Amino acid sequence: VDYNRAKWLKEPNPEAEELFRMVAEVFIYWSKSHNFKREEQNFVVQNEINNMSFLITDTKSKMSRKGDRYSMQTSLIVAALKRLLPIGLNICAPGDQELIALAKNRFSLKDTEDEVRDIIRSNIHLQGKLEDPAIRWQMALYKDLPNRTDDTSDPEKTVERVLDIANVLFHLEQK
Amino acid sequence: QGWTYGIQQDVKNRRNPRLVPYTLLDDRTKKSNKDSLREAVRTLLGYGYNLEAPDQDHAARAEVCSGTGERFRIFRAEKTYAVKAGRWYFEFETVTAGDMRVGWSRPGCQPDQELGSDERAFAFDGFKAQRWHQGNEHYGRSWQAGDVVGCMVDMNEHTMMFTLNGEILLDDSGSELAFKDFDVGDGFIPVCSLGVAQVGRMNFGKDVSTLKYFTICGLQEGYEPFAVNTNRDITMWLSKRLPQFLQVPSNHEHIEVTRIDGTIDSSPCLKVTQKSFGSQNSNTDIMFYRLSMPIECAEVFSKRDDYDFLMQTSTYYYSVRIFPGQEPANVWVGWITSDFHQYDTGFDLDRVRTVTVTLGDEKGKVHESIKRSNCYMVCAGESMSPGQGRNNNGLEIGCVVDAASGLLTFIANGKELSTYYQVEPSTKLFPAVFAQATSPNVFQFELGRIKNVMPLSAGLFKSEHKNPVPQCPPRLHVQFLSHVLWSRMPNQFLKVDVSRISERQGWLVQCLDPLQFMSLHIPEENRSVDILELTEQEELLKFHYHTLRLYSAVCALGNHRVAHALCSHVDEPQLLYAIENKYMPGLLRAGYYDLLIDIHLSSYATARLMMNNEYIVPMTEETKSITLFPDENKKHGLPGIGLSTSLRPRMQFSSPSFVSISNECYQYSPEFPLD
Amino acid sequence: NQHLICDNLLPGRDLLLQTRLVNHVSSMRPNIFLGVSEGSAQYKKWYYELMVDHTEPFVTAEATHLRVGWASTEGYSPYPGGGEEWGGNGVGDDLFSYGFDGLHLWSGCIARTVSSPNQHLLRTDDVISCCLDLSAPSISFRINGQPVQGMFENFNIDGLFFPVVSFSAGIKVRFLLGGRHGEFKFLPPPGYAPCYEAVLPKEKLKVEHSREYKQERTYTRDLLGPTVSLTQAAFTPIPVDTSQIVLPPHLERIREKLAENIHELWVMNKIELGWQYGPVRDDNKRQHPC
Amino acid sequence: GVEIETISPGDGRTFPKKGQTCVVHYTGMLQNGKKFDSSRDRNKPFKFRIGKQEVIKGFEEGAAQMSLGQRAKLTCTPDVAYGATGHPGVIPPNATLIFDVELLNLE
Ligand SMILES: Nc1ncnc2c1ncn2[C@@H]1O[C@H](COP(=O)(O)OP(=O)(O)OP(=O)(O)O)[C@@H](O)[C@H]1O
Repeated sequence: VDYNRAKWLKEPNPEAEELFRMVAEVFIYWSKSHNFKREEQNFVVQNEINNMSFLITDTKSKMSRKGDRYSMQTSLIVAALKRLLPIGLNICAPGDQELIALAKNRFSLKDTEDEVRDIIRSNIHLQGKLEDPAIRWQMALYKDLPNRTDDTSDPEKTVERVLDIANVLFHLEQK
Repeated sequence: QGWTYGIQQDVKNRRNPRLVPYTLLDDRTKKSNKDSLREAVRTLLGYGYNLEAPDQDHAARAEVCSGTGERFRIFRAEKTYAVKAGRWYFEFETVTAGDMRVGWSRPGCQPDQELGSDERAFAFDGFKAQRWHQGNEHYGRSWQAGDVVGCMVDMNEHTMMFTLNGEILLDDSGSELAFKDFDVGDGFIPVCSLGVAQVGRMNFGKDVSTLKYFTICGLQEGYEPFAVNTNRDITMWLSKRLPQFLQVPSNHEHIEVTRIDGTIDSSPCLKVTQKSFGSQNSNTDIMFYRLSMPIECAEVFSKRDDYDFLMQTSTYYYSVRIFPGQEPANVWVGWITSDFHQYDTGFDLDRVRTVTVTLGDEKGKVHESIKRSNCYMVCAGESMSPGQGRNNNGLEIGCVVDAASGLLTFIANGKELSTYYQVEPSTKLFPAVFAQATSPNVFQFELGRIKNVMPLSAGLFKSEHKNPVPQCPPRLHVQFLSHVLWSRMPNQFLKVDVSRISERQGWLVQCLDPLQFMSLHIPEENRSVDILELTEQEELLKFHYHTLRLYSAVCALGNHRVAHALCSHVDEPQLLYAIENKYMPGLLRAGYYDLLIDIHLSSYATARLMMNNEYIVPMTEETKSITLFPDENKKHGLPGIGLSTSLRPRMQFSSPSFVSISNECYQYSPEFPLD
Repeated sequence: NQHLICDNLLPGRDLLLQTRLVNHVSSMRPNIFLGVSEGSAQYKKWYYELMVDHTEPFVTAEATHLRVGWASTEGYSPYPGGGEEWGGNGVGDDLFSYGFDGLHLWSGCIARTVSSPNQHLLRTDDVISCCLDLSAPSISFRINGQPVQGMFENFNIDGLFFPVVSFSAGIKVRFLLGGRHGEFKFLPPPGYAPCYEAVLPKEKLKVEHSREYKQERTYTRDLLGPTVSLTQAAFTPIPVDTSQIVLPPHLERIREKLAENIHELWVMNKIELGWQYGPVRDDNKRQHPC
Repeated sequence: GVEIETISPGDGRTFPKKGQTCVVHYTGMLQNGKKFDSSRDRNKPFKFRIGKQEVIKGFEEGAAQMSLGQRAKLTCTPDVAYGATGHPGVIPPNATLIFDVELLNLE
């Protein structure tokens, strides 16, 4: 992905984009099961994983005691989520940014993802102000993408994906 | 033999192109000599003598070949653009690769200090891949030529981030935060420091499309370009190359100035002491001091004590007492002009800037020669000359200036020194001392007087022009040459077109579009700055605003004579420039708007507002033609538009001219272009 | 009170800050650096011309600024020394520059009126000849081929000199540096070399801004740090001394063989590439009696 | 009394006659170089009639000695200027005046 993220960003690839949702599903499973941390501390000692051989090796390809020397940031799952969030974020629109915003807001309010779906579907009709210079220059910079509009994007499945990514960010940053 | 270098070879003038450094020499002669050289060295090797090199060395010259006083230049945004909240982004393109730093600086950041060497700035240095804030750590990687560094600040969460070509830089750990925590303070502004032979560019994102990696990293994280919500170019400030004289700060690390009152048996003294002497990092470099007010020579030169002589004389005196323990050879005493800006570690009296203007008659026959300089000083060491006991008294060098004749003389100890100077009329001379500290007590300005010579305070102050008693008013103080100053880069430059018309016609330089700036002149210091520089000089801004308020007050309520007088000091081009300029400070803008209104419009505006509530409508056919509604459709017309016939005060103005002697122009307000 | 305060404060112009509109002044110089030093290969006398195609005496209410002359640097630095870089000041407004404005010689921000046949300020179709002699420090001017009865001398020569013109808006001027960069309208004084001869062989002659910053876009403006001193401006050849060193005898009687071998090298070389005997000395005939 | 130096030559032939009006552009400076008056600042040429004590007589005689179309610098001593009393609020006592005067027209 680090070799081909720029190709996927300059030219969006919907077929390759599904990987973002897929690894996000992997991440929510990582959130679900608490046993990964203990078994991973065991797996790292049993078979020697330092994540450094992947952390400091990727720079050449991209051409751009134990307790103290050992950290968890080299984990493959979290590395993958950092390296794969931007493609999904680029799938997300500046208009969809507000949708993600109130999805994260309701996640913080601890409303279940089932209830927020209908609420967001109803609030879709209430579009934002259009003449304001800020939002006007965001879609001025966003209009380069031909078929990334909400008119072509299916409403309900994109709303469900917005709730999913809002939960992803919710857990990742503030839990 | 006498030959010199020339672009073309000439036997008669002994010019050749080969007299160039071997690095720049052409290959043809180079290889012509090198073939025989190679044959000779190979023959040496062949005949049985083997030659080995002495050694191979790997040393760096540090490319510090620039001026010794300038190792780097700091370019920053204006202080008024400090951000105290929100998310901000800007870019720094590195045309070259070298000793360059980029980041956010506090408004108090000093231009003569490295970025991040103190607490006043947070910087990233890609030359050594480091982060700089009150110390040095390791952060990120090293850029190359053409790399763009995106700097992000989040003042809500108190974080800073740096990206190289869109990739987030990392510290020793995996943290993306360049600086985890910091107080808001007065805010932060974009800043960069460029070293010797380094070229950069800072983009504030006024045109978002011009940003390179903002979309890759910064568009979607909530970071705003630093100039997105601006309709005007961000003013640039940068380190001042030319040092200027300014009052010694009370918190200076090295210099302390003590004001000594003048008793009946003594004279006022301004003593300079090196408070840091005898300790770590004591400043042993020569330092240049001067008095804040100059002595001005006469405009035209004529071709115990006596009170009448003192009253009729134009000769002023001061003295400098080099204390015991300070070597006289390291102290220079004399006068300087406002043109002196030469800060050099090694100062000698033979290296001062000088010129001679020679004017002659039609066929040669030089009839006058004028020596012009900015440093008329003598050396205390050569004033001492034979080695003295150095304990009898402090070495008291007395400087005497005759303004009526422009003569500068010196007294070593009751004896007139051989060195003397002659200055051109209207010259302003600042009493100056150049000293290298070899003791905690360096010297003191003694402002007394000697027989038949008027005190210095008299020539300094017009009020005390006839007061033989020496005085040291608070305006007079000690200033020192320093580099802690900023320069304001103009927002617009002259559009100059340079081209090569042809071989015969030479090089064409053309300039047609006028450009003007509004200059503020400091009378005592004899220096002029741009009035737009007052955005960062608070005391001058406040004093000038109150001066404009006084200008309004003196002509308030129909003082036409005072308004005419004020038209000499603030003319209508100045008023128009002040009201139209967009970068002018708000206080000065309001003051100048009020000044314009009070000088040129207030009287007639008040007269009309006074006849406002009275309606004397004469009867004419014009009055008869007036109707309530413009047409049958009874809709109100635009207010003010229409035919009004009511009597109103006459509008009359007088031309402000100071060559006329009519005295009748003092009625009515001065004219102004109303259209 | 109003009259008293006005009459006792305003006319002095010595306490309150003074305001005035000043025309912006810009300077142009060729990329030429002239210096004099012991052991240097630089010529000492130089000459150039500036000819004014057009000028407007009053573009604004302030008089048009136009001065021409020579400016020095602050100790081998490429920067024009001792002057501001934004505007307002031109040639002769500091002690590092020496200018002429058609009526006055300007130096140290001080002007001296100078005599000339039919004195007038610089105007259209005026040819100015500037001469700089560094052997005896002297700067001289000639207006329209007529001598100007004023002269600069005994100035500091520890820096590098260059032609310079300072101006406000409303001019068209043309540098004539001789040769292929503008033919001189007048014959230079004897012993004075045209300014185009000072170009180093690798570089190309140009006329550019005296200061680093000009009118450009904000994001396209190049910010420059300090610049290295021009050591190449003065070429002083100092070789490694050979008087203190001693030739050993073995190196000497092998030097005999080396000298004979290299002499053979040159002679056989001139056989294969075509030298021969020549009765008369000529460069074109390419023959040597060696 | 007045000291005149030509900046730009005029026709050299037409001079202000008696009972005529001189239309000029003048910029007034004090001897220290500070500007106090300028008609070019106001964008309105200054018109004055010869011999009717309408201006300071130093300026009067200087413009009289001027020629048509000529530009000149005029130095006026206080005796031919405001003198010891001066001009209140503008010209200090005993001030020598320097004028840049261009004689535009004679009407
Ligand atoms: N006969 C020759 N054949 C080929 N090249 C020659 C001949 N004579 C001189 N040259 C070349 O022409 C130049 C003239 O140098 P020359 O040998 O006369 O010695 P010189 O008088 O010491 O001068 P220089 O110091 O320039 O070498 C040198 O570059 C030399 O190599």
